Amino acid sequence: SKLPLVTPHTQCRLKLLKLERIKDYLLMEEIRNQEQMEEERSKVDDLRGTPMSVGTLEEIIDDNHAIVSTSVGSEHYVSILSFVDKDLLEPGCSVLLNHKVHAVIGVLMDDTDPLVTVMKVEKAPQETYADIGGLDNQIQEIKESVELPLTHPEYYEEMGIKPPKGVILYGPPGTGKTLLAKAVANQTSATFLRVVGSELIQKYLGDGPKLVRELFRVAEEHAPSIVFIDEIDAIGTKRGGEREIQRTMLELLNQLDGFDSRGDVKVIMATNRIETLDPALIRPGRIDRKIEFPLPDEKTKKRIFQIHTSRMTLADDVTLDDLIMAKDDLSGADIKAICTEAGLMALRERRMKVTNEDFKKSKENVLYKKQEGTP
Amino acid sequence: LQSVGQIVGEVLKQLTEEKFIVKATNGPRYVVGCRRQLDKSKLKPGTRVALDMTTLTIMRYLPREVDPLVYNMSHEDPGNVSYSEIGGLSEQIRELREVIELPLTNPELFQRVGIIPPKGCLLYGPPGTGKTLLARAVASQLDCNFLKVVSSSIVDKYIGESARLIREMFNYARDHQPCIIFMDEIDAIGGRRFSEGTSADREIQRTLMELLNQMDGFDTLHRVKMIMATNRPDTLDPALLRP
Amino acid sequence: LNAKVRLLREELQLLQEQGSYVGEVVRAMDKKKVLVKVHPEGKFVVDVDKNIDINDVTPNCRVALRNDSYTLHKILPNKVDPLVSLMMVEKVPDSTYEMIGG
Amino acid sequence: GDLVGVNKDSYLILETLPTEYDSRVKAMEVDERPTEQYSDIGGLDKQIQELVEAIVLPMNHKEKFENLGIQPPKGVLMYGPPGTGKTLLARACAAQTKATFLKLAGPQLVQMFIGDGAKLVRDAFALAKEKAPSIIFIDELDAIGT
Amino acid sequence: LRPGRIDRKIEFPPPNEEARLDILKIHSRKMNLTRGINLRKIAELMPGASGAEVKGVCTEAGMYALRERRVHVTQEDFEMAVAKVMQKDSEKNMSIKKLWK
Amino acid sequence: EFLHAQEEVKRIQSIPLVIGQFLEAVDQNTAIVGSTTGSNYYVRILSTIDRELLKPNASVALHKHSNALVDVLPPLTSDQKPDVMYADIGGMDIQKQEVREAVELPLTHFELYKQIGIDPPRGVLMYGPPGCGKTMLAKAVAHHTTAAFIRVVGSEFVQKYLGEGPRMVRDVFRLAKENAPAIIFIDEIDAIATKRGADREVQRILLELLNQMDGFDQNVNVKVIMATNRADTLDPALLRPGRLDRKIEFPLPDRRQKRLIFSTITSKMNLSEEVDLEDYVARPDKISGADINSICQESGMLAVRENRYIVLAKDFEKAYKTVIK
Amino acid sequence: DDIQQLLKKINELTGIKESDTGLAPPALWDLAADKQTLQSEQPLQVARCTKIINADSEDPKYIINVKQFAKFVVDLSDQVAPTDIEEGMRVGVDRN
Ligand SMILES: Nc1ncnc2c1ncn2[C@@H]1O[C@H](COP(=O)(O)OP(=O)(O)OP(=O)(O)O)[C@@H](O)[C@H]1O
Ligand SMILES: Nc1ncnc2c1ncn2[C@@H]1O[C@H](COP(=O)(O)OP(=O)(O)OP(=O)(O)O)[C@@H](O)[C@H]1O
Ligand SMILES: Nc1ncnc2c1ncn2[C@@H]1O[C@H](COP(=O)(O)OP(=O)(O)O)[C@@H](O)[C@H]1O
Ligand SMILES: Nc1ncnc2c1ncn2[C@@H]1O[C@H](COP(=O)(O)OP(=O)(O)O)[C@@H](O)[C@H]1O
Ligand SMILES: [Mg+2]
Ligand SMILES: [Mg+2]
Repeated sequence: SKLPLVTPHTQCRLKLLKLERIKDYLLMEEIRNQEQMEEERSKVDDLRGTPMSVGTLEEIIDDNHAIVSTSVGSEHYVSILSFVDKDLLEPGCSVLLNHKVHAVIGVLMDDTDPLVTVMKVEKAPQETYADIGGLDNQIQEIKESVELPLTHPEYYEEMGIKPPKGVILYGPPGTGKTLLAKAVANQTSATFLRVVGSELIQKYLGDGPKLVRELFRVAEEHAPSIVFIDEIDAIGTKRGGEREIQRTMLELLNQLDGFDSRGDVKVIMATNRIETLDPALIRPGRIDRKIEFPLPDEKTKKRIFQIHTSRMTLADDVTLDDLIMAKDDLSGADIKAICTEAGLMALRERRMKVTNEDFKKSKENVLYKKQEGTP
Repeated sequence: LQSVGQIVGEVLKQLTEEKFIVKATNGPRYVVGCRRQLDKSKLKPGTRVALDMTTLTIMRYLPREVDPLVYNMSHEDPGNVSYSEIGGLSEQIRELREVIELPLTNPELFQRVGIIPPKGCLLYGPPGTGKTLLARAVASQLDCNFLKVVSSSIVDKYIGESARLIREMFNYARDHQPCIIFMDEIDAIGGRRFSEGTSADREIQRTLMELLNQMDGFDTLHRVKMIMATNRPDTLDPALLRP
Repeated sequence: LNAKVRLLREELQLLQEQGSYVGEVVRAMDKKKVLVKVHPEGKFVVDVDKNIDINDVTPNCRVALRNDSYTLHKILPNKVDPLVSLMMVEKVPDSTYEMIGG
Repeated sequence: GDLVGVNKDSYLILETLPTEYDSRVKAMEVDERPTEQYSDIGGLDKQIQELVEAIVLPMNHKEKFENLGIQPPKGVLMYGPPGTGKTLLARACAAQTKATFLKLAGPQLVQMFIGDGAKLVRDAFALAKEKAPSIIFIDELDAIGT
Repeated sequence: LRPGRIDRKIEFPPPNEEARLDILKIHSRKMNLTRGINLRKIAELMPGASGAEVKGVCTEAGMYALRERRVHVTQEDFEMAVAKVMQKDSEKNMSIKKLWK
Repeated sequence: EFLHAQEEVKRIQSIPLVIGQFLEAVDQNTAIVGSTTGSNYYVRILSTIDRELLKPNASVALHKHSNALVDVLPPLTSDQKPDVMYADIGGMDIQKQEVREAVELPLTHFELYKQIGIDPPRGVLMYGPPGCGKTMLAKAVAHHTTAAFIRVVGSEFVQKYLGEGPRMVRDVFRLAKENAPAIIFIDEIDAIATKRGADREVQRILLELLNQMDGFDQNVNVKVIMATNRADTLDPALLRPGRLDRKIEFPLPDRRQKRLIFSTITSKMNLSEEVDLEDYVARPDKISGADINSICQESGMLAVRENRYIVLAKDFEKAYKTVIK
Repeated sequence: DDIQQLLKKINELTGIKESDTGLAPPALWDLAADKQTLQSEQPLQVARCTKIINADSEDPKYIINVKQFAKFVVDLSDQVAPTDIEEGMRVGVDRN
């Protein structure tokens, strides 16, 4: 759970009003009053006499009998009591046992699989459409294939379409490709799964494709979910590494479609080098949509500072339009440095408020970081 | 029938003439006391003793260690193979008896020569030239303790069990001097040490270094003359092939 | 003298109680039931005794049980946790700014 | 190294037991005894006669060899492009011999454990010994024959 | 050196004359001294030497105390405790001129 | 009555106790112990035990049934001497002097490093490709040193028992700690120190090894000798110069270094008067110290081959060519 | 900062959120039959059969392997026929 967000970040008594309202509600919530003013528990908890043990179950022989193994490794054919959720018990789960006769006495909160625990990324609440500057064509297109199918399948249900199963995002680095997809996760309710293509390339023979199975398995139990494959080009381009990468690629194409069903999860991929990946990725039957991310133009850039300069204290001499004219020289990620370097720059000026000169001494340092060649 | 078995374990350091320390084999370490009659001198650090399962008191020291694997690898029967049954290897056959037979039969000879005897020497050649046959002949004719090794079977899955097996077979050879160890297909574990690998590489190189410490030095094997053969001497680690 | 002998008698009486294991928690499941991890064996869901306020049991608290019915006993000092912590992790480095000059 | 059954509390030995080898090795032996006759193999009379006189004659006669004094051949390798019928000849040889037949493929012996495959090989040979007149069939030997 | 990754270019120059002297003084607390060890004059004998090497000259002065098996830490000691340190910071560098040229 | 109570208190710590390792204490009357059975227990401690004897690696005896901790257990190479002296070493005098300063100097000249001041290294490692006399020099030190040498190999540390192998490391370092001047030799550190379930357990023994090395600062005179041929492996954590500063590389013997090795070994031999050792010290073949022995041993066998006593010149090159390539 | 610390207060005073997994809905379960099968039924143990002895063919004896636990020579309960058991067979056994 989380609190709502105050509307204006600017220092003002409106924010004071909002924060004191949330304070008032939190004070009404402040438990003390209620803390001041049987058969179900008594019987079954007697049946599960303490202490309890946790065991791994992989069998269901009857609707009241199964094989259960404990941590030491021994296996036991034990009976299931009535109060155990039958649907909850599935092979590989952890099950509570009676300490005397090892009878199955309930399912447990599954808490394991650390790698996918990292993989179910946070809700990405820090990213929002309000934080994206003027990617209008991308938004509507990504709304067509990702957000809308996960929000109102009614159009697809009525009209008879099968909604697109995959989208690939291409553009120069820093254009905001990852930020958009993360914002979609925030915009929708679907859980977010992010993975960078370089990571799934694994040393051992078969784990690489196994992780691909491991991911799309993870997406399925979450039901509405997003799988974000960042910088896909590492595993998709052209052609003992050679064979495994091909094997890994084919695993995607089998989980991006292939046999069986795919449920509801949508797949979003990102890369900088669309002109390099395998035609199978460009395959307009395998991947239905390819979204373009151009370098920000004049109007898009102005929004970017408006997004990024919203938080510092500014002077009246700042001329954002002048910093825009030159070209689409720098992406938004570069412009984040433009704000960040300036914020540091104005800080070095011993002033807590930034001026236009700080942005000029912000723009140049960003530029020298570029390379040299063809003189 | 009315009798009962006794737990087995290896006496560690000695505290008082009535307090001892035994690791009960693969069990814990138990402070225990000698019963009444055992000659305390015999209860050396490391000797093998049996304990009452009730009071844990030591009641008999035993012949040193265990492992019928070594028993099988000793009582392997190669059959009667005279050196004449091998043909066309007179130089090599004569050579082997100079490093396998003369030192243990007549050690006093090299005292006057001064040169200490070599302990191990390796047979290498293409398949089908009689290496294993020569080893069988040596085992059949010579009158001494002979160990026959398949380098594969001395490699077990249990963690750190293969190095232990090498240690116990060397201990058996030392306790049963003079002894001959024959390790056929030594390249099975003698392969060059990988810089990285699975548990396979880890434990195989571990066993290799165990065997190395066993034969290399600090222990200066007394009558532990050793023979190995391989079809692929190249893959052998240079540590072994060291003279 | 009587205090000494009474103390010895209490010590003897206490010596009969068993070792009560050692356990560690990753979740306070219920206000009575507290899941624990013992060493070795496996995971267990255990009720707390009358003492020890349930708010005090935190993840990785390194608690002690009782010997039978497992049962929770007390909290104990925290672990040392020396995993890695040699080549990667350093707790309190010994270098300060005054040990550098030039 | 023998196997005995002892008292579960006093550990006194009261049994003598068959060794047992492994689940894989017990699954390795042939009990169905397939029924392909040499007539169903066609065009290989040279090869069928070769394998038969190599294997079955020591099984049946064993007196021709001792009369001549030769050691009978002990290893027969069948090779050729797939579809030539090597597996069929092995099946027929199992069909007609009446001897203890052990069939297995190369991948059945690899395993992941450190010594496991060596144990299977050794224990299968031990079972072939304990059954006395026995034949072992390796199919796709190149799996471990690499 | 890109946005969001790194923000500056701290440089480590070779220690200066007085700077190398301070390095010596850092490890000089433990070491004893004669009736007049002038570290200033010792400092200037290694132009362009790195920092750990200035520790090294103190380090190589270490087993020179074992060269006499008693409290040495002498002014002369560092003069040859310089000598064996610099060559490791050297040798092929002489050829390197005749090599790269 | 008080005498009777003390008699019973003696009775409770009788012979059949079980050994464990004392972890940190909890209160005046209780403590945490790790049993040799593998598990750990929350245990009340007998008052008669001197608490100052209790240390977080102490070997402590537990009650067989109640696991009650009542005892402190008083925690090598005596007759198994390597039987070799420095003179019979193949003239690695540069290595001899360095190791002399490395290990022998800290014992016989321990008090020097306060007036001397500078702190020498705390443990050594050697690369010494096979046949470079590492074990002799290690053996030579053992026969010569007044310390209490204890020999280990990396292979002994890895056991079948889970959680017992790493514990064995402590006994190595505990025993040396008790024998204040002792020296530890862990040749074949190849095995355990490989670069980082069953995989974890082996590295746990290395992890326990790494902790014990760090505890040997000043006021602990023990020094650790680690030998390994490959040595391009081994985790950099153990390679850390902060704890294994001094290292000794043994190269293949060169002229002079070669000539000492023939002269040393042949000194025990007989040889004829016309023996030309100078040709072999001049031959370009890069024979290591082990080969020199083999080159010399084979001369005796060739002499004993023909029933002859003295080795003549013809013997050596027959042997010389027979070994090497 | 007061908002933050007061939220931490509320979370503490509310108590630990019950990580109780839960059971089936109450209307379906318990019954005296649960306690009945708990007190009556045998906690059988899983094992792997091996190499039926069949020395006398009357009580043929069976060697089983309680995997991770032990190996044993056992008989059958009188309910199960010997013809119902083959080699290996993954057979479960009683605990006593
Ligand atoms: N010189 C020889 N004299 C007599 N028989 C020989 C000779 N060389 C080979 N043989 C015959 O060939 C076989 C010798 O091979 P053996 O089993 O001894 O091992 P190998 O081929 O040298 O190698 P390995 O067993 O290590 O693969 C025997 O059957 C033996 O009869
Ligand atoms: N000479 C033959 N006579 C009769 N059938 C044959 C013959 N050769 C091949 N076959 C047919 O081949 C089929 C299966 O091929 P088989 O496995 O025996 O051959 P193969 O070349 O040894 O193949 P593989 O090595 O892949 O097992 C059988 O069903 C059989 O009918
Ligand atoms: N159009 C945009 N609107 C808002 N932020 C942007 C935009 N373009 C770039 N950014 C900034 O760049 C970052 C996103 O970088 P992105 O292009 O997603 O990385 P990648 O190139 O690895 O996909 C965000 O932190 C954001 O602040
Ligand atoms: N200088 C030498 N003089 C005589 N023998 C040597 C010499 N150097 C090596 N050796 C031979 O090698 C052994 C010395 O140990 P070494 O084999 O070098 O250990 P490792 O090879 O395990 O590092 C001795 O047994 C000896 O036979
Ligand atoms: Mg052979
Ligand atoms: Mg086939």
